[PDB]
Amino acid sequence: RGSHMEDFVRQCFNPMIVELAEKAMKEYGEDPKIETNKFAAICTHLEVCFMYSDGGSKHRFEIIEGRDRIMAWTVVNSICNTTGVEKPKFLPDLYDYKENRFIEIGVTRREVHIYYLEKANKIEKTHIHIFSFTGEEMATKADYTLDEESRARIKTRLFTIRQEMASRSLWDSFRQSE
Ligand SMILES: O=C(NCCOc1ccccc1)c1nc([C@@H]2CCCN2C(=O)COc2ccccc2F)[nH]c(=O)c1O
Ligand SMILES: [Mn+2]
Ligand SMILES: [Mn+2]
Repeated sequence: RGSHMEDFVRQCFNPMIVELAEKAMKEYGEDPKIETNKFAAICTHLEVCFMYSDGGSKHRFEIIEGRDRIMAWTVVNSICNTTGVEKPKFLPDLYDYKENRFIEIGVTRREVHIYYLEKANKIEKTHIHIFSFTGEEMATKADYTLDEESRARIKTRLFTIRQEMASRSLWDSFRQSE
C-alpha cells in the first residue's frame, strides 16, 4: 500500500538522508511505508541537524544523530571522557566543541513553547534548540548558538517543505499526526 507521502519524501529529500531515515526507523522497529508522516519527520529533522552542523566553523560540531545507536553512544563516551562533561541520559543530536555542550535539536508542528517544555521535561545540562514549520525558534537561555543567517536558512527550508506538502494536500495529515 504505497502512500503519496512516501513518494513525496523520496523526491523531497536527498538519498543519503532518506537512507539514514530508513535505517533509523527499521532499527527501533518501524516501517517507512506505513508510518509515512514519521518517515517525513525523521528526514526533516535529519536535514536540520546537518544544516545546523554546517553553520559554524569547520571543526565546531560533532554529529551524533544519524548514526547507529551503539556508535553514537561510543562517540559521546569519547566526548565526555575528553571534555569532562556529564554523560547525557538520552542521545543528543550534536556536540559543540566551541561552547562545550551537547545540543538536542527539535523540529515541531505545534508552537515552540509547548515542545520545549516536553523536551526539557525529558532532559539537564545539554543545550536545547527548537525549530518550527512556522519560522519560530527557541533556545536555552536565549543563546541560539549559530549566527542569524545560518538559522534563517534552516527556517526557510522548513517552510518550503510545508508548502510542498500543502501543494499536494499532505500538510493537514502531517500537522495532526504529531
Ligand atoms: O534522537 C532521537 N531519538 C532516538 C531515536 O528514536 C527513534 C524512535 C523511532 C524511530 C526512529 C528513531 C529523537 N527523538 C525525538 C522524539 C522525542 C523523543 C522520542 N522521539 C521519537 O521517537 C521521534 O523521533 C524524532 C521526532 C522528530 C524529529 C526527530 C526525531 F528523531 N526527537 C528528537 O529530536 C530526537 O533527536
Ligand atoms: Mn536525535
Ligand atoms: Mn533531535
